[PDB]
Amino acid sequence: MAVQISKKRKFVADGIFKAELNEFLTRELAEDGYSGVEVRVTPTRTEIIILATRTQNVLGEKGRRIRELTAVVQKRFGFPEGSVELYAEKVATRGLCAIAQAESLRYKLLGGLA
Amino acid sequence: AIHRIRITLTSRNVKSLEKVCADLIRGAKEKNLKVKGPVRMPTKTLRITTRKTPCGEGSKTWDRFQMRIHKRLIDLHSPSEIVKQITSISIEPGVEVEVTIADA
Amino acid sequence: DGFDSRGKREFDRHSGSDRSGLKHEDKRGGSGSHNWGTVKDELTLDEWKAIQNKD
Amino acid sequence: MLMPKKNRIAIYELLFKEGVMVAKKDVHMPKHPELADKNVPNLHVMKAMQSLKSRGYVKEQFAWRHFYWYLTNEGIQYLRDYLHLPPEIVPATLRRSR
Amino acid sequence: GHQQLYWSHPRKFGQGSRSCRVCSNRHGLIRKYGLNMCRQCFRQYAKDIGFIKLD
Amino acid sequence: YTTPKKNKHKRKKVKLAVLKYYKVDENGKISRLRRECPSDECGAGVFMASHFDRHYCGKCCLTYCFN
RNA sequence: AAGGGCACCACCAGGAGUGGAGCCUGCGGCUUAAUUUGACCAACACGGGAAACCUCACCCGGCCCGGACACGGACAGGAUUGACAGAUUGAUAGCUCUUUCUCGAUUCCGUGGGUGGUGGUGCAUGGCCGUUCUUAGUUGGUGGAGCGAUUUGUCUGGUUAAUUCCGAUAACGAACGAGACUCUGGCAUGCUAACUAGUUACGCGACCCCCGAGCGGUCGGCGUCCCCCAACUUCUUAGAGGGACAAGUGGCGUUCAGCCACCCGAGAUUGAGCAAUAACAGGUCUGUGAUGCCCUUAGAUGUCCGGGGCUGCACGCGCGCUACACUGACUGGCUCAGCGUGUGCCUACCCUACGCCGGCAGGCGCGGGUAACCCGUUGAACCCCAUUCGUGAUGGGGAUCGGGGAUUGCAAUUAUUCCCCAUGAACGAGGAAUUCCCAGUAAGUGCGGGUCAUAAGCUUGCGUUGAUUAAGUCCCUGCCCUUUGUACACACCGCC
Ligand SMILES: [Mg+2]
Repeated sequence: MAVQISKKRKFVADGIFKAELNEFLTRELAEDGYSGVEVRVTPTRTEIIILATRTQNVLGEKGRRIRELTAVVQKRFGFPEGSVELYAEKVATRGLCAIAQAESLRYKLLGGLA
Repeated sequence: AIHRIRITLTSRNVKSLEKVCADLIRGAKEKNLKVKGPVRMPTKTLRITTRKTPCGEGSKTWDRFQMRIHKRLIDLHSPSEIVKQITSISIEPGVEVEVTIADA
Repeated sequence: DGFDSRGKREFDRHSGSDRSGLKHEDKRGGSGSHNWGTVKDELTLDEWKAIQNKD
Repeated sequence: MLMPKKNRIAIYELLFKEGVMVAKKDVHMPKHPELADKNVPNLHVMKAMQSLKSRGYVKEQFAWRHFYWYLTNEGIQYLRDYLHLPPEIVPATLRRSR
Repeated sequence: GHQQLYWSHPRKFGQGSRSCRVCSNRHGLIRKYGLNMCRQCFRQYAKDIGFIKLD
Repeated sequence: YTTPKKNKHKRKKVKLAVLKYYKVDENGKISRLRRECPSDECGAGVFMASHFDRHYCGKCCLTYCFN
């Protein structure tokens, strides 16, 4: 209807949100081996899962970093207060994750290993 | 009460869309609600043709990106109420629901 | 004089840099830290305000 | 920077109310989306956050077209003694219900 | 200069009004389906968005 | 380069001393030798200019010319 | 250098053309204040590059700091910020000049230090893309040959679209690429279904009927999920399953791999996507908050604003559009599509029905549609059927140019686009040369998307009508493999 946007634009915009959120999380949590983001969207709330190598690092002291990120992703995307939840999940078999191994390789080469 | 609900399912991947429709019909049939057959709306193909090169030099090759949107309609028409009978929707990521009353 | 009128060079293989050429020559056989490897290498404010304006 | 004190205090109190700060990279945007009641401009908020980052009280991240300033522990006490607060008032990132 | 001429240009349309939602570039804009993304940034992010090459 | 115009001169303020443009008399009687700006946001504090032919509010930019 | 193999970016046999003419557009050149710039099979309607402003990077000018932070000064007896009037300026830029107000530690000055840049270098780089090459090529393990580097495997031959297979065989067993795969098209009167698709049947109508047809004919007329008030999925949609495998027969072949033809069949080769080891100092720093170094950084190469330019014309070239006519042009009538889009975070801008005004371009009200719900049964063009013209640069062509009228935009001049009335240029099938192509193909022919406030002679798709020739070869042009020669190995753009 009039307020609602068409299905085509809605799905394109949802993909846009996925891409931007993934890029921001990549840049922010790159030094913690951020593998990827999986977003479960319900019409009531939005649940997002940061698949990372080090959950103990992506969530800070007492979860400070994860709640800080939750506030950040509220502010950017205009999500209403208390309508989005950020979870952090350890990636299974990280050796099989192409992004994680590339990040560890970047860390090694920055350190100065041959 | 007399109530009739139209639920529309919209997604990108047919496997999960078919699963999330089939379990809805299968669940409601056990609860003895008159379910009209899942209507398959024609799929919407968003097609974007873009130059492969990021510069301009080349043999003028194009990429045909395709985004397919699949839409299903399910109608539950019970003589009694429907909201109290159906309170779970059993969603998986990617699929989006939209509740509608038959008045609309 | 190595270029034509437009500015493209008439001998693309003939390297114009004295430091390096077509082939990649490896510094010290790929030794040192920041280098390719070698065989050896391979092997709350709101409530505070609410009480501030209270009095 | 010719930023008035009302704008400065409003931006600082937002930064301390929530330990995050998001703003589009648009110098010509008339008002910040948040606290637009103060009629501060996005240029002012960008430059205030840039000056905060320069002395190191905040860390800056950039998405496609948005900044993501995160308040630091060094900035906590600077905001405390700039706004004349006891060491009890904290951002929600520091404390939620505890 | 001052307020009355710094951004006084009418920019309600044209190339100058629209910009890349990613890299703030004004060339190759894809406005279909409300993408507002660059010709190159779209090739970068198409997989994330959901556009798949089928044919 | 070599612009035909010579470099523009930026304006420098006069670094004017204390205002004191209202005097007292016989042990202190208030007398505003200047004019007052009547605007409500301007308030009773601020003062009008004293140009040779007009009166100008420094904030509200209201003008009152005598002809 | 020799021998093999392959290919409509090679030919043959053809088709349609291009190069001949006009014009659009892109390069070079000339000119210019600037006419920004990249690129020279694999650049030249390419940078999604159809630039009025913006874009903009160039030129002619004028504002602004959006020069963080540190140190030291100056400073509430003012560091400093703006501004009415006049000049001054294009400017209603307090930009400056006279001028007095106003602003209150945010600034200002100096010294260090930033930062930005469509500035340079693609011959410093990443990523991405193009090409060699979509050719058929590439590599382990074990075993054999070797003192080694290595070689065999990976081959005389047949066969294939394909080192695809079969065979020979010091090799055997594999892997990548090819294939397989995914998508798309072709068939299911078989399954699941559908008031956002409908179809039959039936009921009310509306008309031709009356000779009377009467279960007569037409109806995109109204209805029968107006949910109690029919069924069904054939047509439509979209899911799962099927179906095709050289499977059957004859012939050829080592009688192997396979090849040819025919039957039954919807189909006996539907198109794409993906795509190896590598190489190209190929292209992009003007896609980027990708990026090293250099350059500039307050009279800016930052950024903004005004105007101009990107179009500029003795000339050359490339992709194209329209024509040269009667197989036609004009006028009228009849009659048929499929892709696909459609109201916006920012963002200002949607598709349009219906009625009314005007001749047209358009204008004014009144809706519908965030969409199989409305445009829309997309009444498209070509074509078909009738009229006139009549071999005449002619009723072909509509280039050039005059006048007028509308629309978008802040702004239409160097004419944005559109409409109307006028002049009517070359052009009578195009030299040397040269491009593309094998079946729903070429070609004719229109319609969508992208660009877009206005914009298609471009591009990307779709549909309609719909062929001639060929089922071959290495002649030309190339590429690949083997043998061979090598003083090359940064590898012939070599060495000397
Ligand atoms: Mg005329």
